[PDB]
Amino acid sequence: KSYTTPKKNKHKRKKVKLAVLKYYKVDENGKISRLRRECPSVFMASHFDRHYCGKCCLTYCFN
Amino acid sequence: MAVQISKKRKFVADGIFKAELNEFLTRELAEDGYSGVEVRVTPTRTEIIILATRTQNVLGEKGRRIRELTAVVQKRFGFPEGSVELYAEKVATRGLCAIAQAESLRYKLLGGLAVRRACYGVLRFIMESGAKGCEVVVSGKLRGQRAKSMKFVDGLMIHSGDPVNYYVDTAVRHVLLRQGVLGIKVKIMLPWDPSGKIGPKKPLPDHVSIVEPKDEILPTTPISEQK
Amino acid sequence: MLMPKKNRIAIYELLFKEGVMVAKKDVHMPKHPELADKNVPNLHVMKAMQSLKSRGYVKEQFAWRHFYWYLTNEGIQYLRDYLHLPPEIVPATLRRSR
RNA sequence: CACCAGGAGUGGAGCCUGCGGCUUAAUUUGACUCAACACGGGAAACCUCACCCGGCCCGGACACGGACAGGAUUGACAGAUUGAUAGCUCUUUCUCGAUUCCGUGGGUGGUGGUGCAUGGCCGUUCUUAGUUGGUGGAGCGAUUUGUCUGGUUAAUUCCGAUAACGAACGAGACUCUGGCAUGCUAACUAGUUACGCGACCCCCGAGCGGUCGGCGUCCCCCAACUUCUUAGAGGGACAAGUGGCGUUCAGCCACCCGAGAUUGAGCAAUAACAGGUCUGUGAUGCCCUUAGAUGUCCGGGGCUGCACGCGCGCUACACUGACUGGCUCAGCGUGUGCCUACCCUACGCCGGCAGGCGCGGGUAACCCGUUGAACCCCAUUCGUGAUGGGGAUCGGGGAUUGCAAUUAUUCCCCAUGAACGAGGAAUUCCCAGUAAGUGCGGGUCAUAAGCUUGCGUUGAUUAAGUCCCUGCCCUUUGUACACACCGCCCG
RNA sequence: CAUUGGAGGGCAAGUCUGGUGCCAGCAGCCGCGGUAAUUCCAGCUCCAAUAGCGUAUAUUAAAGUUGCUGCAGUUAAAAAG
Repeated sequence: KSYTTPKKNKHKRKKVKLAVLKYYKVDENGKISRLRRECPSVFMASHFDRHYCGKCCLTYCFN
Repeated sequence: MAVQISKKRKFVADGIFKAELNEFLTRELAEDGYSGVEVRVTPTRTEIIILATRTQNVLGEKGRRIRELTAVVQKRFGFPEGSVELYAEKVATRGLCAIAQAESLRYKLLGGLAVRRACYGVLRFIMESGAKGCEVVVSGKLRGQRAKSMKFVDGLMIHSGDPVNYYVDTAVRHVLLRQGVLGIKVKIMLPWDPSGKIGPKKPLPDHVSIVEPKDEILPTTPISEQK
Repeated sequence: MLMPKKNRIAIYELLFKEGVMVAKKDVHMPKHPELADKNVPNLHVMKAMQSLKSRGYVKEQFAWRHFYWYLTNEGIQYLRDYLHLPPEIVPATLRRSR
């Protein structure tokens, strides 16, 4: 088993969203824009080159 | 089982289930006395008769426990419907069901009351129900660090030969303590001379005798009778 | 995992379908006996049922690769109120002392 | 578990195993005479692993305070990164979501420590016949009788001494196996089948005719039986008779009735050892590991490295060697998905065997298999020549399971051709289908036996006495010994 | 607010708990402490007198262990060779 003194990082990645982070822009009442897209083609966001969402493994590429 | 196998592995499966259910019922339902079980298999049936000193434990409350456990266990091991059943019976001749008295003793000893004055009671109850010899042995430290064990014996207690297992109904058990384990063994002769429920073969492995022998003593001399 | 769930709630319907349950100790074994076509191949019995046993509303035992789970009387109300179903205590029993 | 009357052997040699010895990333622990060493289904590349390098997973409960709406918190191609097509963890992002983590209390588990903490448990005292109370009795107590001259037996089983009597357990009893069964019991799922060479077959032969001989050749089955056949009960065998001895006590040698007692295998004590079992266990008390694990999945290595010692060991040291080819001759048992992955066989088509091919019998007196089993058999050979032997080493390939054989795990060949001449140091075993020779089964498995433990054959030397050597039990009987001669012990 | 000696038997009370680990201490006798300590140091509890308690050393009784009442001499230490 774990005979070793290092098991380098069993810790899960530390997530900065409790503190402020980007979800939606703000504007005058009645028209509001997107900071990272959340419409049904949740964060439908271009991670690097694709659209994808956390758990459901949502499906699209560029919208 | 569900793969329609030879009589060899079929009888083996039967015994596998006898084994896989014995200690299940002993370590499940022993909130009472415990005596035993008896299974058999007939055409389009399979009947299992459970035998313990509380009919109500093995018959459930308003049919609940004994219609709850049975179907899950049945379908889990893989069986038809309505074939397997557990039929209750309270041991009539209780008193020399050595497993039963050993389990009552396990009750009374895990509570903390003294082993010698409880084994005297075991002996007293089995001799109440009528016996011919017994040997009850317990092991474990009754103080400290150095090992001890104690042993009670009386009567006739055959040791070698085959008739031990079926003519004394031997029984063994453990107990767990905050200080550690003790081991218990009860060996009791079977009570009934005839072949009653726990009565063994009619003859006794001993000498001959007379019930009504015959002689030829009285004078019988020449005369007749005409019928 | 514990908090995520899509194959964990079946145990309570199992426990009100019958109050005595059988289990096996293997997670390396996708095998699940006793009607395993519900898409929960003997998982999620060891996740939150343990912490209900810790309450003591059912009972458990180890032996012979088979763990035994005994439903108790005081568990019905809460093992229901997790679903808000009607208070039925009748798993299948036709009230036969047999 | 001994001697005597003999042999199969070690020990010496090739080679596989475990025990120490050196080392090693640790070469894993256990055990250390006899009752430590093919032992723990321990025959391990990988789970199987407890070991040596590196990582996933928390299934760390829950309560309390923390963090919890910029939500406490759980996912995942990217560029990285690695031993890796680990979203491990960063670049980053995304949503089960109150069923997390952070401190306390829980240590889940556990192949962490103890068998000398203990249980269930085995070896073992010693395998023998030895272990208790009742009354009564001798003893001021301990104790003792009960349990014992002798005939007498595998027996503490009898008679029998009679301060003992009435009692058991241990032996005899309790079962299996093999053996006298020409009488019993019946199987179209068994065989038979003697009967209807009837139908097929050869004329096979003298004869080449009547018939005698050989078909595991069939009869479809609503013919038939258990001689043989697997075996239920019925039933043998008890020194039973008698030739001898005693006291004709319980019995012993022999022969006629023949199976003459007893073929071997089993079953299983009291006190206990501190011998072994916590690494068969969630059998199990302390304390221990408790998020950088001894829990967990996995990859590579290790449990198999060699200057020695030892045992358990297979193959022999060749002429009764033995080489190829023929045919002379079974029962052990397992035999298709399992408590989750692979069940017992056969036919022809190829390469030589290994090995490729697909059709098919079978949940088993159906079927392999009338296991058309070897070594006994014989033809055959060169010729007392490390010799065609005893036949490794290593070379060159071929397939074969497997995620993967590299330090040959197994199979097969060409071929490599070696150490060996019945072995001095100690010792075992058996005096009867018994040793030994010995092919075959069955446990391990994805791979599978020089091991286990059974089947089975061809079957030997002398032995029928004795405690002289090592060893149980008995009696007398000395003892500073009370862990009992491995003890005290003395200057 | 009143204590002095104990809390193992002998010898009158707890098969007391944390420790400490043959370590200090107790034990006039035995032994107790060699982690599961009834002898140690503390908490409760109980034992013994009580304004007392022992400590220590002379004195006595028990004593027929001075034998006068009224010893023993096989083995125990004992009778001249």
